[PDB]
Amino acid sequence: ATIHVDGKEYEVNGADNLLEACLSLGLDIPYFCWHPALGSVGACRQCAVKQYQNAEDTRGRLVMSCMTPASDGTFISIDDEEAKQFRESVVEWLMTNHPHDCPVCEEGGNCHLQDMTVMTGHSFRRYRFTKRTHRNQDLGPFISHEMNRCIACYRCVRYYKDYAGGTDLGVYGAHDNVYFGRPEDGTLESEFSGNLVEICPTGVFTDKTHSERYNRKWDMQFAPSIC
Amino acid sequence: IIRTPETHPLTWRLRDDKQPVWLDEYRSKNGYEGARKALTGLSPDEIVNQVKDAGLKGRGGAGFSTGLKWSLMPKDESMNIRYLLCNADEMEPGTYKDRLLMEQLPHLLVEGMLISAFALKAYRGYIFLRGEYIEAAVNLRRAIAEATEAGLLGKNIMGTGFDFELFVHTGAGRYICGEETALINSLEGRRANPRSKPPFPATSGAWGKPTCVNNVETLCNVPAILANGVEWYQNISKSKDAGTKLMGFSGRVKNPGLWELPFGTTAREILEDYAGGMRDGLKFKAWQPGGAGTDFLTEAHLDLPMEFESIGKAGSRLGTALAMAVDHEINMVSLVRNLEEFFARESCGWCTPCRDGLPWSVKILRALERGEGQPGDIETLEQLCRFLGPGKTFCAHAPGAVEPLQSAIKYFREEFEAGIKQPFSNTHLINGIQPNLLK
Amino acid sequence: AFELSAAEREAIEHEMHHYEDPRAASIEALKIVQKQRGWVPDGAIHAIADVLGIPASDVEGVATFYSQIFRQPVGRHVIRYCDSVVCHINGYQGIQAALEKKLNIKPGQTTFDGRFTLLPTCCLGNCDKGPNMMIDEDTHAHLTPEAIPELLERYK
Amino acid sequence: EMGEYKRQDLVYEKEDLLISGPGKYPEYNFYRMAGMAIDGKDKGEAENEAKPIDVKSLLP
Ligand SMILES: Cc1cc2nc3c(=O)[nH]c(=O)nc-3n(C[C@H](O)[C@H](O)[C@H](O)COP(=O)(O)O)c2cc1C
Ligand code: SF4
Ligand code: SF4
Ligand code: SF4
Ligand code: FES
Ligand code: FES
Repeated sequence: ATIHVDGKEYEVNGADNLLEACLSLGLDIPYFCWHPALGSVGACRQCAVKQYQNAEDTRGRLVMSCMTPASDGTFISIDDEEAKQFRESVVEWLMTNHPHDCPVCEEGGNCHLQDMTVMTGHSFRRYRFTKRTHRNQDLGPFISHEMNRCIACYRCVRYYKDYAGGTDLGVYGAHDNVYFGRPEDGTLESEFSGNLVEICPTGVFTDKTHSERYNRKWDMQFAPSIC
Repeated sequence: IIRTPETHPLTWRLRDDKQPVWLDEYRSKNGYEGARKALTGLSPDEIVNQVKDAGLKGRGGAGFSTGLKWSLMPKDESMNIRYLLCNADEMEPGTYKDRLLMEQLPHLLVEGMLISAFALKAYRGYIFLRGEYIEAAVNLRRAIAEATEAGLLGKNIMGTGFDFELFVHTGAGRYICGEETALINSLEGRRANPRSKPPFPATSGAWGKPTCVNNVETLCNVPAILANGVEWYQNISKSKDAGTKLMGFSGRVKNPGLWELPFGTTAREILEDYAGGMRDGLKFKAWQPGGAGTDFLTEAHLDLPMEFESIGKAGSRLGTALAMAVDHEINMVSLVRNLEEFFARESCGWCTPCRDGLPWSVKILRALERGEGQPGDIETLEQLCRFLGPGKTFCAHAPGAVEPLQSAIKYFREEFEAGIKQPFSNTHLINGIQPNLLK
Repeated sequence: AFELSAAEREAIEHEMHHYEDPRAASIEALKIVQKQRGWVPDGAIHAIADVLGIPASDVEGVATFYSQIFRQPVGRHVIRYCDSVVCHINGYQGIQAALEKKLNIKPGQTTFDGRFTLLPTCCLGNCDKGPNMMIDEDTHAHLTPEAIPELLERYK
Repeated sequence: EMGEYKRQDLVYEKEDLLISGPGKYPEYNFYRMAGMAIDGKDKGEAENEAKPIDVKSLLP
């Protein structure tokens, strides 16, 4: 398949969507709700690009790159001004209710939301109203829960239920009061619940065992090992 | 009003005492004759072609062709499990037409679902009805029992070997369930988030099976088409939209109500001749043509016909064609605040722009109503209308949410600027840190 | 210590008969439990989940999604006044003020004797006869602030 | 005036750094801004924070 991104021609797989094809090419599109192992659902609307009908098109239309196939002869723009504005606006909408928590949040320095906030170039707050808050749940010895930091990207429930087959996690409530967690306090019963701390792009689900002796990612010494 | 069967196919069977018409009275008034003709003399493909040739459009608010929607069902004969769903949710504010249709003429809906299910080869049908319509549920269940007793529902209908079962599914009170894919999700017992298209419900809808979702009024328009012919339905009005439509006016008018009119009737004819005009001492300020999710229009727009393309070229949507009048005593900021509170609290929460941008507009409108608006608030509202349009959100709930806000800002900007009375302040002063004084 | 009654369970299986997947009876099961008990308590989620063969997280997500499925206790009579746009034009705010004066509660609260629960609700599909409100199963139209104290006394 | 005799004594631990007052910024408190709950500040008590609305609430 042949796609044209910002005037540059690329050869991609036609069975891929535009987000995974462009990320495979080294291009940077911000995204939250898509994961390579979970597929695309088009929830967060962060991955917006401008698709044109053909080469001689100037208006275009904003589409979600995760929900758009990378078919042959596709024409898209990532660095289009309207697409950049919409992606920054999506970051801004996520930031209206986000708590002032980065110094005391275990995801800081390892946070996908921080990275995409910086990537969209959004650094000025004009929202002046109140922020919604949530009570937290006890999720057992491994996973710490902080629902204030949720951006409602649905990654946790999709991984836990659709991928891992777990049954005790879900989404509850409605419009901006969507709550991700268990129906009551208790330990997460899945044997693969620990992948939530990497699946969740924010600091909602955090490694509690790490949190006891917390340090930031840049301060770690890593090695490639085998479990 | 003189209601003949040829000019008022949907409302001529209505009684004077507003009582429901049961099976004997319905069948005396040429009831289940279109069903008899469809099930004993026509192929399902022939019925789909006749519905498409009649030009029947969707009455749920989108105005899409019913025959074109029915033709998207697969021709694969291996798929023999098919569903017909009747969107009796009707949760759009300003809309009260399906309540009239199902409270007093339930057998019209039953016959329409029977004909459409035979056309679509749908073995099952569900009436997705809102829970607040208790009398409609009682009447629909009684009519379904009467039709099953008479052999019009169940196994071997009219001796033709066609099996069809009709159920009533009462809702649990959310506006987003009226959206067709969210309706399908709600029927499956899930949270009523909408689904992404493609694939359409005609290919994989309810429980993965081929499914067609249609409004109550569309299904009520079907039996008149199949009982009187395509050329009768095409000759009701000389407009691009064939057939009749339940139109009305609500608000502070003298006679708020609902009347069956052909497409092309102007809004001033509905407002003055049928609704009786405004009340005494009230001056007409604005109107909404088709429910809470349609753009406001001014007094100068009252002269154009109530058609899809005529209202669409005016900057609004025909919608349900149940218009609402706004007098001069209504503050537009307060009205749009009420509308946006409804829309923000009826967000399903799936996608970011609706879920996290409608409450911001609500808070801005609350500040404007209280006189605590700040500079940049109207610009924020305009950018919210720009960025919540079609394609930017996952479903069409948020474009409908931002239509009245942008129309009221366009036509009544002086009321929104009156709410801005304090300078912009997002930061408090921190002692010891000199602020960066931006210009 | 919740236990589904025989009538509740039988109604749930009869609802399960009408669908090709028993998950589709979750909303009706919640409404059956709510109609019997006034609201859906905490153990009813697990009871409905084990009857239908779906996880309790699914049942709780459905119950907390839909506004008419009550997951907190309500009074013996639930007043639901329409706060939508046409009833706003027709003057629902006077009705809300009269209800607040008579019941001495805020919306979303229950009276001290547990008799009335005041709730705003979306449009009731009765906009030509507004302002409208719903008491437990009855719709009252053409409401005036003067008729609110008289009409509220019909429900004990 | 931080001159020292031994270089090891130039390693200042927490007891040598923590002072008795606010220093150059007399009023700022980060924990009045953070959404994380501590003693004396529950959820919804921080600046520009609404009270939490539980998902089982009766309001739409
Ligand atoms: C937010 C939203 C709410 C809707 N509510 C209803 C409704 O209550 N009743 C209805 O018939 N259509 C409603 N619709 C339109 C449906 O998506 C769909 O067009 C309709 O149910 C069936 O199409 P038809 O008009 O061709 O019959 C709604 C759409 C949206 C986006
Ligand atoms: S989740 Fe990310 S953006 Fe939010 S407080 Fe934690 S580090 Fe900061
Ligand atoms: S808890 Fe995390 S993974 Fe789940 S929706 Fe919220 S931000 Fe996404
Ligand atoms: S626009 Fe988005 S959040 Fe709003 S109702 Fe539709 S899918 Fe749900
Ligand atoms: S990553 Fe595409 S909409 Fe979320
Ligand atoms: S606006 Fe109140 S009943 Fe419709």
